Amino acid sequence: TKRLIHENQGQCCGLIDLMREYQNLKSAVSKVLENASSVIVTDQEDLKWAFSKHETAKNKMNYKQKDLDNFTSKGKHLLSELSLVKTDMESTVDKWLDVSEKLEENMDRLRVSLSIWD
Amino acid sequence: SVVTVRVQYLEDTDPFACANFPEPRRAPTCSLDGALPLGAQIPAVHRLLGAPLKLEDCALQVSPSGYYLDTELSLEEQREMLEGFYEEISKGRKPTLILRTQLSVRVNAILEKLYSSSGPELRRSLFSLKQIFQEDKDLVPEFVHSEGLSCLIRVGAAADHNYQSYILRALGQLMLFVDGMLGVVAHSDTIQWLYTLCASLSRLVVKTALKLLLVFVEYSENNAPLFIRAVNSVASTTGAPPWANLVSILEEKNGADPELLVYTVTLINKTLAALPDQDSFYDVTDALEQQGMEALVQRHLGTAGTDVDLRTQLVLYENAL
Repeated sequence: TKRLIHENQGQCCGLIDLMREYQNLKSAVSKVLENASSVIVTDQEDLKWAFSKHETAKNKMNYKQKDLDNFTSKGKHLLSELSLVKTDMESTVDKWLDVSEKLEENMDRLRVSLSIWD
Repeated sequence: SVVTVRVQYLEDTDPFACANFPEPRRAPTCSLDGALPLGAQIPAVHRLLGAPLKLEDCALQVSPSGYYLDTELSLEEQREMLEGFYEEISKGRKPTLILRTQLSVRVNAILEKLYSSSGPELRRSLFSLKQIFQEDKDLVPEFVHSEGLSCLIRVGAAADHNYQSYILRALGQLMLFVDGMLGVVAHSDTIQWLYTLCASLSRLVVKTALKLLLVFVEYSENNAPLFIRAVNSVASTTGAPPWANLVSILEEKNGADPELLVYTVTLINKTLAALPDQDSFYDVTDALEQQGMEALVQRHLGTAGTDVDLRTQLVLYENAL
C-alpha cells in the first residue's frame, strides 16, 4: 500500500526532472535565439557585397533552420505537458515569427538591393 | 464473441494546440463485442476514460494500424481492414485503440478558424498548418472534401505577400501527399491562383509559385492541358494577354535574376515535353512568336554572362523546334 505514496511522489519527481530537462534544452535554445537576433543589420561594390553577404546570412539561416524547426517540433510537443506559462510560450513564438519573417525579408531586401546595384 | 482491448483517448478538440500525451500512460482494459456495432459500445469506454471529448464528435483510430473505424458497423463486418489487428490478438497481446476527433470535425474547426480569424491569429495558424500536415497526412483527404481549398484561395486572394507565401509553403506540404495532390489536379481555380501569384512583386513569392508549379507539372503530364487552360482563363479574365506574366519575367523590368530565369525556362520546357499533338502545339507557338519571343531569346543567348544550366535548358528549347 505504501507504494502509492511512492507513486504520487514519483509523479512529482517526474515533473521536476521534466522541466529541469526543459531548462537544459532551453539553454542551447537561448544561445541560438540570441544569435538569430544578432546577425541583424539595418557603394556599388558595397551593395553587391551586401547581397552576397546577406546571401550567407541566409545560407546560415536555412542551415540553422533544421534545428530551428527541431525547436518548433520540441516546443509543440513541449507544451503538450503542463496559465502563466502559456503566454510565455506564445510571446516567444510571436517574437520569433516576427524576426523569422524579418530576417527573411531583410536578406531579401539586401539581395534585391544590390539588385538596384546590378 | 467479445473482445478485451487496451484503450486510450486523444485530446484534439482544438487542432491548433494538440497535446502530445494520451492518458493514462498505462492503458486500462475493458471488454467489448466483436459481432456488434461499435457506436453503441463507445459510451461505456468513453465514461471508462472520462474524456473531455464531445462523445458525439468522436472518432476511432486503430493505434498501430491507423485505421479510422466506421462507427456503426460491427467488428466482424470490417474484418478485411483489420488484418494486423486480429494477429496482435492472436499473439495473445492486447492491441491498443486511440480515441480522437473525427477528421471531419477537425477540418471543420479549421475551416471555421480560417474563415473567421484575422491578423495575428490567422498568421499563427497558417504557420502551424505546415507542421500539422506533415505529421497527420490523414487530414488531407477530408480537407479536400470540405472545400478547404476554396477557403485557402478565398483567403489568399485578399491578403499580403507574407500571408500568401506562408499559404504557399503550407500548400506544398499538402501536395507531398497523394490526396492533396489529387485535389489540386481537380481544382482549376487553384492553379489559376498560382498563376496570378506569378505576377507578385515579391520575388520570393514568384520563385516559390514557380517552383511549386514545377512540382505540379513534374508529378504528372495529364495536368499540362489543365495548366494551359487555367492560364488562358486567367489571362482572359484579367484583360492581359495569355502568358504575359512569364515573358514579363523573361524581359525583366527590374533586371537579372538567374534562378528565376532558369526556373521559368525549365518550367516551359517541361510543359513542352508532354504533348504528341503538333497542331495545338503550333497554335501556341504562334501565340508566342507574336509577342516577340525570338529576339529576346536571341539577344540573351548572345551575352556570355548567362549561367550554364540556364543555357542548357534553353538549348533544349531550341533543339525541340
